[PDB]
Amino acid sequence: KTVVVTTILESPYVMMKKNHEMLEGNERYEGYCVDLAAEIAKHCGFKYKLTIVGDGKYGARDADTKIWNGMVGELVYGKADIAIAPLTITLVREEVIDFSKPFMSLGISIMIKKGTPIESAEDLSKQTEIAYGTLDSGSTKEFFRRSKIAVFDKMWTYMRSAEPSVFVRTTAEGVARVRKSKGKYAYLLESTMNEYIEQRKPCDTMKVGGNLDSKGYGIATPKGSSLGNAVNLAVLKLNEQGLLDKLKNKWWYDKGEC
Ligand SMILES: Cc1onc(O)c1C[C@H](N)C(=O)O
Ligand SMILES: [Zn+2]
Repeated sequence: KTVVVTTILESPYVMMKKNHEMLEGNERYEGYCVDLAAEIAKHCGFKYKLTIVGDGKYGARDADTKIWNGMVGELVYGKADIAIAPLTITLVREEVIDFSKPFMSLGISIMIKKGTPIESAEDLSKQTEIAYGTLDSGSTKEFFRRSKIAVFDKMWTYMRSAEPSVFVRTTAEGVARVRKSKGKYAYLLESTMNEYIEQRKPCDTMKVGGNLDSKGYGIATPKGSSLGNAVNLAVLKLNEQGLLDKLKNKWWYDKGEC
């Protein structure tokens, strides 16, 4: 009956409202994905319940365990009916779950502390004083692990062996590390997140260089779900009406602190 939506606490997609302890259910959250979930549900005609993914991950398959974690896992093992989050459409994920056409276009980018002498991925690969890493259990880490292009392969070789670990559990952890490391740590994350953080106080970070790739976020459902068709049509309809652009402007720039 009520559609269980799995999502992740990642600003500005899903965040706890200031007054959340005094609110119930869906009303406890706010953000781009909260606004989008309400719209997808209206257009598809279903009631839903937002739930935060238990392990706080996007989703990756464990080598040997072979078990999918994160939001992807919630869909794969039937714990959730749909995932509405900044979840990247990738080949390994699409082999186990279905994705709508993209609701947001983005690419991996570099985040630096203002003043850091780095202008590109090539710059990072060619040096060692400035450490750099990515988020764990996601599409960004897999991009570097599977890349056959020289610069990225060199970056992966360094990242996989760096000590202490250059990988972080959450985006907020990556941003804090950039902010606290005096220019000695750069963070590789999706352009969407980079652009968002660039507009938040203390306004000390910035996106440098172009995107390393081009991809998109999709609304995900278990393979063969009855919801897939309507959800994809809803995403296409909402993008064409300008809603997705209005939502990005609202959560990224209208509320910008810089
Ligand atoms: C958001 C975000 O920003 N940088 C990232 O790697 C991610 C996670 C990425 N969207 C995923 O699906 O794994
Ligand atoms: Zn609508």
